[PDB]
Amino acid sequence: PIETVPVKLKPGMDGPKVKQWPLTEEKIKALVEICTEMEKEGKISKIGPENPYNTPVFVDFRELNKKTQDFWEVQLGIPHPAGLKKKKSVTVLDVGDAYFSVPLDEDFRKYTAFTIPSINNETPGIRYQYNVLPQGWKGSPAIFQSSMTKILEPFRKQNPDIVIYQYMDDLYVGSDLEIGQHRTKIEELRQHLLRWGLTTPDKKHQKEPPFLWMGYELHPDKWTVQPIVLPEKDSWTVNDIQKLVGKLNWASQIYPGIKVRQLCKLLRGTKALTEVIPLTEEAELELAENREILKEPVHGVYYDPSKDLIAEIQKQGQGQWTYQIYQEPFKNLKTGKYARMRGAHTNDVKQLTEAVQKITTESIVIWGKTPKFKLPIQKETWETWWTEYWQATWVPEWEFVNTPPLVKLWYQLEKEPIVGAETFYVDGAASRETKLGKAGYVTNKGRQKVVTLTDTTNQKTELQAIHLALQDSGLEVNIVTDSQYALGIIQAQPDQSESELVNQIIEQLIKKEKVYLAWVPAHKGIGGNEQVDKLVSAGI
Amino acid sequence: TVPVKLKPGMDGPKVKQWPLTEEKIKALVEICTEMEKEGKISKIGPENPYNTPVFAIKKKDGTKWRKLVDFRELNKKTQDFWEVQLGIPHPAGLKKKKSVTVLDVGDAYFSVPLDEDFRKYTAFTIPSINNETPGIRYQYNVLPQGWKGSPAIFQSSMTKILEPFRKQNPDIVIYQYMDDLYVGSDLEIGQHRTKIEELRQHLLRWGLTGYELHPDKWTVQPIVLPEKDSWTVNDIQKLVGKLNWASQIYPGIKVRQLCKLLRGTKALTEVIPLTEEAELELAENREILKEPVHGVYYDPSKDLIAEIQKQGQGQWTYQIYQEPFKNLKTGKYARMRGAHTNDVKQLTEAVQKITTESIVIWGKTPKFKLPIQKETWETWWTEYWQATWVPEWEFVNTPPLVKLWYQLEK
RNA sequence: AGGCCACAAUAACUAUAGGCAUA
DNA sequence: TATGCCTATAGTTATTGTGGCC
Ligand SMILES: O=C1Nc2ccc(Cl)cc2[C@@](C#CC2CC2)(C(F)(F)F)O1
Ligand SMILES: [Ca+2]
Ligand SMILES: [Ca+2]
Repeated sequence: PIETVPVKLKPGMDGPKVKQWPLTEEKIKALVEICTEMEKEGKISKIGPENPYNTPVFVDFRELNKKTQDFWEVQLGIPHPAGLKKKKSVTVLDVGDAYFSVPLDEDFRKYTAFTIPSINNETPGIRYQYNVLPQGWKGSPAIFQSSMTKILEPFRKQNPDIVIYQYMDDLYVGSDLEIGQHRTKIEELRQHLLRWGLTTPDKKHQKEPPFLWMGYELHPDKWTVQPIVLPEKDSWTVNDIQKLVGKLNWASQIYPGIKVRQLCKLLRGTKALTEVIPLTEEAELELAENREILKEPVHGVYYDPSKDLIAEIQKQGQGQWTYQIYQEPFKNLKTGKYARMRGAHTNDVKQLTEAVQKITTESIVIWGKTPKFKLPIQKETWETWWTEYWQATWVPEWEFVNTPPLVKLWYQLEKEPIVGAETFYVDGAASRETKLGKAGYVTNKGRQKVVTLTDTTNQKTELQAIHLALQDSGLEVNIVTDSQYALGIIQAQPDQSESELVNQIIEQLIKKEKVYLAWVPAHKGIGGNEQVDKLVSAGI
Repeated sequence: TVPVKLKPGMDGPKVKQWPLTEEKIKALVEICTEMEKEGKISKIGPENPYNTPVFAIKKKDGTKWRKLVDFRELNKKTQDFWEVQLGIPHPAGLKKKKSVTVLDVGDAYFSVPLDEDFRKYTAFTIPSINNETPGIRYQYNVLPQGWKGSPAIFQSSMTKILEPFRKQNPDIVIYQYMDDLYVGSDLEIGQHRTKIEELRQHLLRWGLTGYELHPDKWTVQPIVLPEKDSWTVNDIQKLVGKLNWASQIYPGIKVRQLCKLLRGTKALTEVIPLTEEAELELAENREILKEPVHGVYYDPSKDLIAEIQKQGQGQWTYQIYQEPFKNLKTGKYARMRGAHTNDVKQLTEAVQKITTESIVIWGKTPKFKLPIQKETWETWWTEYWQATWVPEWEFVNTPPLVKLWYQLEK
């Protein structure tokens, strides 16, 4: 009475009518012996010229799976060992007769038909069809889990003190009871599964507490990954770097200090499978220190619902952040490596907030509650940025912690114009033909300077003009520009390699005492702005 | 019972479930178990590929958790049923009233059975913490809250029960949208509360079960320009930049005489006296901002758009339009007074208030343009959300010029 | 006669909204 | 109206890799 699940096909196609491959005879003699045993057990049944559908046997259901209907996800996101609870005794159960115990929908059974190769030149042959769930089928793990969940329900209600997790065929059972009480309850679970015809290993055949699951070596009190050993010195190829990044990203969940950006910069190149990309001194520098991190063995800690979650942020470099989540000090649950400056530039404060937002969402999936943050930023700086910024955000609980690399807001522009300060009207113009541009400034005192540039755009020339306006000016400066682009960048705090010019302007503004910056509409006949525009667009 | 079919070509809703907190999931399990025993929803297997997002909200009167299902995706695929086949009529006299009271009648749809073949499209999944359990699956057996077809089917039974109320009060206007009921009246403060209860007591006859609006008080506040005694170059330059951008909204605005005040290079502090032409241009520009602009009309064939800007210090401004620079309704939602308010809460309170105003005047939910990140909004919006509707939103960038213009609005 | 799940990197298609420049 | 050059918001399909599985 294992309750069959009704399964249909996709709207506009019948089952696979694919023919068999040439006979071998070396494999046929073995296949008959296996199929007869499956027929005797009741897994498959004989059919004649009735069934038009056919499936090739190596059984490859590649054509049928495309024709079979879509099933809802079995398990999309995999459980993280940090989200699991600490248990006294743990037991795993490898289920035999998994897909064999659960029967298939009778009407669908005709689509799973397969024909055995002949003995001597296309002789009639023997035909079979699956009465139960077949291996390598789309709906096989979906129905099996759905059937298993209904079986475990009465046991879960009777035993809420114990925790049972189901994965594919294997079952993970854990409790806080003594080793004597725990061992007895597993046998009671086995007898319940044996009712439906599910074979499970006995006490002596059961695996010991070091479980290997999804690459993780699990323990009742702690968890660790399998030792990561990588090929070393000699000049490696392009995909060997991709294999190295894959191992470092895999280690980033437990090892806190991992830097992978320089290897990602080498993979920014395209094409050849054997390019043999050499290393830069800065690339091997972060690679050599990552070897030191992977030397000493580390372990993760399980989640406790009583204690609060605490996350800490550190700025390790240019567009790189590292976080470690812990309930107890020095006892880390999970680490990360967030460095997602998406090829852009951004800043320091917003980029930190983008880091916080990723962990907040991560904690909802894993633990189910929001963690308390300890950020390397003062409340004075946080309030100043988010009041002047257009984008809204909210971090409910966060505290201040002084770390060696503090997040620092460099400069702030004046809200009102400065008295006695020299006024600088500024403008830049360029043409995309030949790529020539001019940048200049005109003051109220009379002084002016115009320069010419090579390989430049309108965005670069306007940015060069303000650089000249800060180069020749005093301490208190009033700068007027007609660009929304040039105003928008300086009003933000670009903490990146936004190319040469931007880093020079930021460095200039730190040296100055007070700077006021204003915007005017272009080509409107405004005094000051009109005089500069005629000079920069003289030959353009 | 009534047969329901999808729009030809399109399949059912297949949307990913957004992760929920440990407290919210346990609250949803308690509600879903109650509804399963009542015969509202039933468990279904993995053979159903269709999915609908589910969120947990909180109420004020009930004080307990409420189940919210996001049918936004499915409603786009079943739009021919509740708009063309069974459309709800909308009057143009609801927007003019003294007092409007809103009531929730969402429990009324929990009795009328749903079509057998259409039951599979209302499937939703309850997520698990760290994916320990496979995830609990359910589908609606009756008319669900948040689905546009529910008021369309009940419409034939809704008009017959409101007939004794409509015949009693001919001058009083009533309108139904989704799970909320809108009643407008020109009666007094003490009269309004009693007449609503008369309809509320009538609901109990059929068996089913500080919030008061003033649509006449939604008068559009005009944009006022700074009244200054002495003008400087910097004061003109900020004004010209804002007015030149506003020329595409209000065509009557000109900056020609104000620009002639700036002759040659001048300091920002330099005091410029206003001439006969400059004063007369600025004064007429103030008159254009006070009087409503021509060429602004509602179009039923086009979708409505709503854009909100953050001004800071607990101030938010908004615009309702169908085409850019042509606003049908403007204003500013400052803050819900004092207590506990953040950037998300003030925005959440604004969106709900703008949506409610959109239903009274037009009867359609606008496309929301929000100055917030997608990941930030989708996590915290459920905390302060109360209404059953779900407006279609997008996340965009806020220009500096549009932010500085609408803060001059009174 | 490799596919599926999680994460990451590279590439490509970007789409929408606003803006500047030239035509 | 087109293309090149800027900002912001949001995605999609392919490859490769790491950890796993059928
Ligand atoms: O809540 C947890 N605690 C736990 C702790 C250690 C181990 Cl090794 C296993 C668990 C467990 C889980 C497991 C599935 C991930 C494999 C257990 F399956 F129930 F065992 O449940
Ligand atoms: Ca454009
Ligand atoms: Ca792969």
